[PDB]
Amino acid sequence: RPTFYRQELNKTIWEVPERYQNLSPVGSGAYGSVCAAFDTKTGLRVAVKKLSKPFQSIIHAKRTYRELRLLKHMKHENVIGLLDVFTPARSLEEFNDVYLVTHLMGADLNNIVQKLTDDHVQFLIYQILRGLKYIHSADIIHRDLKPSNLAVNEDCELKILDFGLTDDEMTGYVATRWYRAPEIMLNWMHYNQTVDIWSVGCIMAELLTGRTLFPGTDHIDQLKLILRLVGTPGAELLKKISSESARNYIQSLTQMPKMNFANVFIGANPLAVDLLEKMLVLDSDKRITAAQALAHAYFAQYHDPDDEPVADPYDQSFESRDLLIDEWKSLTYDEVISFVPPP
Ligand SMILES: Fc1ccccc1Oc1ccc2c(-c3ccccc3Cl)[nH]nc2c1
Repeated sequence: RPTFYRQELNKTIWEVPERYQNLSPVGSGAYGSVCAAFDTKTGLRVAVKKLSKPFQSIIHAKRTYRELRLLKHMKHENVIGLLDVFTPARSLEEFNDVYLVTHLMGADLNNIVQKLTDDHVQFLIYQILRGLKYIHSADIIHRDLKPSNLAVNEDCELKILDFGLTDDEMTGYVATRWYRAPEIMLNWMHYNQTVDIWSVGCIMAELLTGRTLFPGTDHIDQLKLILRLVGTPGAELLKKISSESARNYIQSLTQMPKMNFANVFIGANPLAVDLLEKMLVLDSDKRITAAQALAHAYFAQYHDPDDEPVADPYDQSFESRDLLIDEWKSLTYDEVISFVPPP
């Protein structure tokens, strides 16, 4: 057990091992209770997240467990993983705080991008897909990929944040919804991991043009923006919309053909255009996968199939489990105590 020291920061008492020095709040509120710090043990600038009231309810205790499990599994250059996890508690009895440690990045993709060069788009999208291939290989879905949870350092090296984890914040003219695949935005069906490929398409388009692809003013306005670009669904896809209510609304819409992406993305690399066409497909069954996308000619200067690793299997059976607060807490505690730092 290291020696811990106390400090008041984000209106709360942070108790961290001595190795972590110069703690300073970052993005006040945006990422939660997060401090930047210097890790004297590794020489890395780190981000430390203190979990807010982790075992307050069953739902909170389970998502604390969920976040720790997810962060513990991810070991990839392009995915946020866990450098360290600690609690000041000496036993399960006094266990009530969880601190997570990962790399400190420079900024997010939002406050860095306006229309980029094709070479920068290539590199940035390649890294997203490299990390996504890894995530998807573990049968994990990100679900909420957007520029604000893609973090970049000064070398343009990229890591994905917030993978696998309210109605009001999805309402209106909001970036929280602009990158969502239509089938998840309107709950058409049980969705696959290519909801994340849709998001990549939206992100890639924005890097290339400097403009939000589908900046809808609400769910419906956004759907119309989407269907204008990609066309209205045919009979084949309509069958796959198990939501009879959602299916019925779609059929009320005036049919529209898919637009010419070369006339939408004027001046862009024809290989970029082709890839966008394969990512931004209405039917999720027919979207390109991350592994397929990495082999696309657009990424010829970066692609290396021996340097695009996959993940170990990820047991998420706990998701189907109904446990008590103290049971989720004990499982969380086991995971903290059993943590082994990377080499
Ligand atoms: F603090 C964290 C610990 C473990 C997992 C995730 C955590 O959340 C963040 C939140 C923001 C982070 C940043 C960051 C730092 C400055 C500007 C933007 C960003 Cl995304 N670098 N690393 C981060 C990690």
